[PDB]
Amino acid sequence: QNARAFEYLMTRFSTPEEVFGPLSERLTSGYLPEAEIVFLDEIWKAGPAILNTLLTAINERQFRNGAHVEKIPMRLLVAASNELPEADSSLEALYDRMLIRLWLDKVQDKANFRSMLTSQQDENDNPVPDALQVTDEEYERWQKEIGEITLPDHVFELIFMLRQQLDKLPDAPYVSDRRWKKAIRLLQASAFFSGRSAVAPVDLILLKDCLWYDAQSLNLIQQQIDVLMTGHAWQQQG
Amino acid sequence: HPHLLAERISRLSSSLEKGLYERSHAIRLCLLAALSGESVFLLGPPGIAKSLIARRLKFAFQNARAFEYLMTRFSTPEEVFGPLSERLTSGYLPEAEIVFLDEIWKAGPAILNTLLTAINERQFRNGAHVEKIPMRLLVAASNELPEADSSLEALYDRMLIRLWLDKVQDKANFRSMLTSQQDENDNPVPDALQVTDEEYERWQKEIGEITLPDHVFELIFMLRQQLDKLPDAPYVSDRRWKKAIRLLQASAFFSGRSAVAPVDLILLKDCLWYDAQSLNLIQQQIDVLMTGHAWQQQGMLTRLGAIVQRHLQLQQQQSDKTALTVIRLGGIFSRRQQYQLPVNVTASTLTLLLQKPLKLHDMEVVHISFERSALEQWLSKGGEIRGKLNGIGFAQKLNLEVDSAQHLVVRDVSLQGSTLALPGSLPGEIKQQLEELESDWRKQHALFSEQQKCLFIPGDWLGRIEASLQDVGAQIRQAQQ
Ligand SMILES: Nc1ncnc2c1ncn2[C@@H]1O[C@H](COP(=O)(O)OP(=O)(O)O)[C@@H](O)[C@H]1O
Repeated sequence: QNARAFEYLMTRFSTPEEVFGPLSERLTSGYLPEAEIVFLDEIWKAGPAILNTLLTAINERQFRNGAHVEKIPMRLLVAASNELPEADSSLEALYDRMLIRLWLDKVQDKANFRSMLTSQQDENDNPVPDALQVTDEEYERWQKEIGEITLPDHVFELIFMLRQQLDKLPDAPYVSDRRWKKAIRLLQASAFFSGRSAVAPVDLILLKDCLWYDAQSLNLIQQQIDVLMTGHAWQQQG
Repeated sequence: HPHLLAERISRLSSSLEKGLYERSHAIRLCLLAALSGESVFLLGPPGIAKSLIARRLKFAFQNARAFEYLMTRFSTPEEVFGPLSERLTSGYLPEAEIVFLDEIWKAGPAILNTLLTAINERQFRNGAHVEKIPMRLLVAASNELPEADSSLEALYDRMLIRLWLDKVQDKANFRSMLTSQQDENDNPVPDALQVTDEEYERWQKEIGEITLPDHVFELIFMLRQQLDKLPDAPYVSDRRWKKAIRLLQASAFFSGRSAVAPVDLILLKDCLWYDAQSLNLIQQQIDVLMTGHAWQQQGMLTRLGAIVQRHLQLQQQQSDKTALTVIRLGGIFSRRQQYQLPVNVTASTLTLLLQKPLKLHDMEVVHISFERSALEQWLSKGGEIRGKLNGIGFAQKLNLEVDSAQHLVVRDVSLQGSTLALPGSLPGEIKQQLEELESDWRKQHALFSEQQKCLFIPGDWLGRIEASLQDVGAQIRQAQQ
């Protein structure tokens, strides 16, 4: 009911004044410090000062607005690109902090391409009804009830086992401790909006887009989880 | 008054630990360096809680500011110390207290040049006049190591504490860590445990007033000469030895002490090494020093040997009263058997006395000491005996055989006879000198049983110190039996 958009393209010669609003103390009228859902395309080529300001707006939800600081009501942070960053660069600090790594691709099915090729639905209207939109009061209350989800003993036996399996495989990517803590908030939120009070074992499917980092480790993460979900989840291989 | 200071620090570090498991060695080391004006370095993979410790120690004070910046390959000094108009340093580093600099091994050339003047002088140039920086804690984290021939080594050699963090390994400490409800942006430190600005300026002057005992200097100078003789040991500059004293004097200040304690030398395990190769060498030399010359472990070993030498000297003169005799079992059996003293020696290493001394291994000997759990091997399997001499050295090969009268005749290079015997089952001269050395062990043990409550000491080091003190005490109680 109170969301704003911000579609910006990061270039090799971009300046922080053209992103967070130019100063006069900074004219942040509809940009990022007061926005909710911002879009950043081609993030792997911005300036050095642009990436440094984005790290403080994630762990603290604040911004250095000259003298006094202020909070940022950022609810969703999305970023898209095409290529991959270097192996020894400063751009890996933001990639290791992002949770979900969606892997989109072009369409392949023929039945779903007929209506998609000739679609009359507008992409700038409001297809969401006014009765299905949440208010600002319900958002602040839901941020606290997610952490109250209990962790069953059977769920912990699969998280610790998957961590030890990737450590023994040399070709498996390294997963930091921050990724394991942030992934629980995603699984607990999935069972919260599904009519459950505890962490469901089926929620481990979403971990296929939170462990890999390149195209080489994409076929390894989706393979170990497929065996885990069809082996030790509901005691398949057991 | 000094005794109540150690209790206030123990309650301050307890609230800082809430939220970060298996990180007690990293928070306690940053708290002591912040109250003494020292730096700290962290190394490890990105994602092992390296930036939160810089934002957590600021809540333990009353006027602290945070500064989390990431140094890049194209970073400029104007974006770190504030742009100029004379420089707008509103909330950056010249007026901050605890700053955080991640990936410091890739900044610009002018960035590192300004960080060197803000450490030795605590100042920063600003066009014309200069000003002081109220910096209290300097932390820097990264991932890899710099080059061997580069300009980045000027800052690494100046940092004192080199923390070695790593990912979690324990399973019990990972359950509550995986699902933690503690916020990382609140104020878990109470208002009563936060020091003021007046108490900080007063503590910085009382650290230098800590006296240096004469026994403590014997351990620092010995460690410096030991690392110089080892080619694989890392080089330690003279600046590191001077800056390490401020860390040890600050540990005893917040622990209820007025002098430098020998137990404070444990913190030197993270202030000498520089890479992963020298990490296992520094922790090995200190472990031997703390269990050898700290509380006079080996110092009493060279003194107890002189008492045993004087005691065995008066016992070998009257060894003609009772000698050694091995049985000659036969009846219905082949070769006879050979053994040693029974319950008369209740130890794994028994001693033997000889009458006529000989020259074995181009040296004189007054008593032959064998192993109780190893002498039966040669006496049953046969071959060549392996025993030490004078209670020292390795198991040398001697020329021992069986005599017609069952006597351990130790032969040499001249085919000379030497019948071994046993000491008698305590003179007044030996007992008087033994009580003087035994009383010294109780004085050294009483010091460890009073200062072990230091919060800035890891728990795994107390197991090796207690095992080293009981080993010396178990040997001094053998001669008095
Ligand atoms: N070993 C750990 N134990 C507990 N919490 C951790 C650990 N590692 C990371 N975290 C949590 O992850 C969050 C972000 O950590 P971060 O600053 O990214 O670490 P780093 O600076 O090492 O990358 C912190 O709030 C911290 O609570």
